[PDB]
Amino acid sequence: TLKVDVKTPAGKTDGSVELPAELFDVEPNIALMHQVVTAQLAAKRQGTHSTKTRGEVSGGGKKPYRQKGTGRARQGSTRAPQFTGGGTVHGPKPRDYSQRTPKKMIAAALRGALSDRARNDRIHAVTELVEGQTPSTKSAKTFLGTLTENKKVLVVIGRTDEVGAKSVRNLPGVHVISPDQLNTYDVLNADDVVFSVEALNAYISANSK
Amino acid sequence: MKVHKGDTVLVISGKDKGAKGKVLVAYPDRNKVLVEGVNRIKKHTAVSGGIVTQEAPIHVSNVMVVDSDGKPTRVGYRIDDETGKKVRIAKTNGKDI
RNA sequence: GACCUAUCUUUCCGGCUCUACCUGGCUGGAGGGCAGUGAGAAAAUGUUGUGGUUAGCGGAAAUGGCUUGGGAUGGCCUGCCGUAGACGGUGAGAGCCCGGUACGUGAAAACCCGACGUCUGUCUUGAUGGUGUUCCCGAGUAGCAGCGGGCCCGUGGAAUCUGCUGUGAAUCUGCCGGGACCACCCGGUAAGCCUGAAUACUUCCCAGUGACCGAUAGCGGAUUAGUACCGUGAGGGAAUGGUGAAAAGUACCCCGGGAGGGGAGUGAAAGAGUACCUGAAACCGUGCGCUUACAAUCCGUCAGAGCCCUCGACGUGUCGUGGGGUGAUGGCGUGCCUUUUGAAGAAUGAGCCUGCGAGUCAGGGACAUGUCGCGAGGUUAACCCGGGUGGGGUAGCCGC
RNA sequence: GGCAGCCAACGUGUUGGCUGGGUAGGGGAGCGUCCUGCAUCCGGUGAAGCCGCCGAGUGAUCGAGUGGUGGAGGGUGUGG
Ligand SMILES: [Mg+2]
Ligand SMILES: [Mg+2]
Ligand SMILES: [Mg+2]
Ligand SMILES: [Mg+2]
Ligand SMILES: [Mg+2]
Ligand SMILES: [Mg+2]
Ligand SMILES: [Mg+2]
Ligand SMILES: [Mg+2]
Ligand SMILES: [Mg+2]
Ligand SMILES: [Mg+2]
Ligand SMILES: [Mg+2]
Ligand SMILES: [Mg+2]
Ligand SMILES: [Mg+2]
Ligand SMILES: [Mg+2]
Ligand SMILES: [Mg+2]
Ligand SMILES: [Mg+2]
Ligand SMILES: [Mg+2]
Ligand SMILES: [Mg+2]
Ligand SMILES: [Mg+2]
Ligand SMILES: [Mg+2]
Ligand SMILES: [Mg+2]
Ligand SMILES: [Mg+2]
Ligand SMILES: [Mg+2]
Ligand SMILES: [Mg+2]
Ligand SMILES: [Mg+2]
Ligand SMILES: [Mg+2]
Ligand SMILES: [Mg+2]
Ligand SMILES: [Mg+2]
Ligand SMILES: [Mg+2]
Ligand SMILES: [Mg+2]
Ligand SMILES: [Mg+2]
Ligand SMILES: [Mg+2]
Ligand SMILES: [Mg+2]
Ligand SMILES: [Mg+2]
Ligand SMILES: [Mg+2]
Repeated sequence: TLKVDVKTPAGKTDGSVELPAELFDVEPNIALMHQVVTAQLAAKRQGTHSTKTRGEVSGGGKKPYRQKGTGRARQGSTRAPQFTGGGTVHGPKPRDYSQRTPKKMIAAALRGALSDRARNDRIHAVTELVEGQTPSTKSAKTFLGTLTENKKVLVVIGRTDEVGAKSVRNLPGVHVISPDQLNTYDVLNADDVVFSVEALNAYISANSK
Repeated sequence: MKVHKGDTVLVISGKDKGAKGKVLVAYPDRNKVLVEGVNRIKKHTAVSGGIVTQEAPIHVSNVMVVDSDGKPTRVGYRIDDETGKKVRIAKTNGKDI
């Protein structure tokens, strides 16, 4: 168990959250995380690359000239692969790259990534990114600057907190995610993870229950 | 375009940066203006011998409308509710131009 | 279910059914419900919805300093906006210069989706028993037979479904299915009809995306492209993108009939001149160095005289831990590939260069072998919910 | 005198013994090219490409070593 002290945008500490060992003390598994991350990038990849085979290229139905007597190499189609403008052999065709990674591997990879941040004290908890119901990037930038000076930050906010999300959205290195969408790639890409208290509790509850 | 024929503009980019001049003609289709005294070319008129100096068009994003206070200004718009008009305003002073 | 035949309950007003009286009907018009353009009947017609589509408009913040440069959007240093650091453009990497972006805002008209009315239908007596060798319950139909078709099922013991040709029933004790067939049970009620959603697709229109192509690629088609051109015809079917930031596209003079060039200009650059970015190779010239006309050469290799060039130390040239170019002369020496017992082979293929041209991809597929997770268990499929790559989903599957 | 494979002997990678012609073919380990996740660096004070020089590695090859040409992108590390 590691304790994260909840910071407020007014500069106060409101409370603590206790991190379960099961979720934030896991030993990092680099080979497992590598498989999970590459699988995620494979699923991102849209397979939309295509080429025409010798049957799909326009024309080419007729045998150009007689088999024998011309003194030229025999040819069956003007669209054979050796021809300029002919069909492509073993060229790209559209394909799905997604992988069916087991659930337990995906979950363990996320726990490993979050544990690595927790051990290095890179996990922060906050009541709100901004006070009130008016988005302000200036407030959020100042407050995040007090929390972390690193460039890339993963901000985990509940669905409802539109004003917090909008307030941080435009900052260059900041990435915003909901706690139910938390994933290894975005955690390992971030220098620091900043949780809304509601989002951190929601994540702990859905897992440790 | 937000710059019009007859406006006075300050050049903000190019060799003639800082030159004031008057918009002699506007080319909206290609976002260029011809400005008096700026971007002059040494053309070879061929007919009578001809080696004249003439203005060449400059990209409109290289000029800024000069406000009544002498200051180059981004232009925005107010609505005049009486006529439904849409009037150019200088974003520095809020005055019409 | 019809037909009978008890019982208990029920809006109002008619009108009719030869005459009253009971009593059945049938049919109007008032109260009241209950539906509606849909499968369940049809065609209309108002009002209304910051509901939608077909044009748009607004929209924060640097003329900031110094330096480089033709140009700053580069470097260095300050500040500002951000619900806007999407993507473009602008004289070179721009959130703050421009089109925009976030976010807001807007429709006279037409069209589309509603809601609400009119308007149109429809209903208004229902519950409750008994009773019976009574009537009805989709006929050229079912069934059956011959020859076929199709079903996991290729005629098979061949059911079920179905075409053509014959033959041809029962109305509930009926009839048809439960893989020949029979019996018994079970299921169902053929030979009338209609029916939304879950599913398939994209000529065309709108908004986007890419570990897709980038001019022999990508569509055949970035260039008048289904054009030129070929064919009587069906039909076949190409090739051709880049000046520069700006055309400022070279006034004028000189040689020449022009073409082309030389001065002079423009440009940061004409080592950018409409034959134009970069400008490889084959291939074709000019100049310089060495070499070669007594020689028999797979064209090179290892020794190597002489000459030319260059780098060191010394001195006038001469030597070195040298390095290059050429090379008299001596030794050695039978192309490459394919295919063959064996090819320099007088077997096959290649005139030359540049570019292109061949073990790829899909599937919880199969066997094996690495690696990672979990482990007597492992795992989900479809699908559901997330603008994602995440969460859920036990049907299955594989071990036991 | 240099390199390599197998094995031994010990050590926190060196020493020794043996071995290293090769077509079909099997196994192992690498070079160069492009597109990309992430991290870093160079570039109008001149990137790529191209032509050279001077050098480098056991090979594919290399040069964040340098001239010329050129005008806007490129390198490196670790993964896909
Ligand atoms: Mg076609
Ligand atoms: Mg064909
Ligand atoms: Mg054929
Ligand atoms: Mg092609
Ligand atoms: Mg899943
Ligand atoms: Mg700058
Ligand atoms: Mg941009
Ligand atoms: Mg019937
Ligand atoms: Mg059959
Ligand atoms: Mg039967
Ligand atoms: Mg039908
Ligand atoms: Mg090209
Ligand atoms: Mg083409
Ligand atoms: Mg013919
Ligand atoms: Mg013709
Ligand atoms: Mg140049
Ligand atoms: Mg040419
Ligand atoms: Mg050229
Ligand atoms: Mg001689
Ligand atoms: Mg001889
Ligand atoms: Mg001999
Ligand atoms: Mg033979
Ligand atoms: Mg052989
Ligand atoms: Mg031969
Ligand atoms: Mg021969
Ligand atoms: Mg032969
Ligand atoms: Mg030949
Ligand atoms: Mg050894
Ligand atoms: Mg060997
Ligand atoms: Mg040997
Ligand atoms: Mg072999
Ligand atoms: Mg390279
Ligand atoms: Mg320059
Ligand atoms: Mg490149
Ligand atoms: Mg690789």
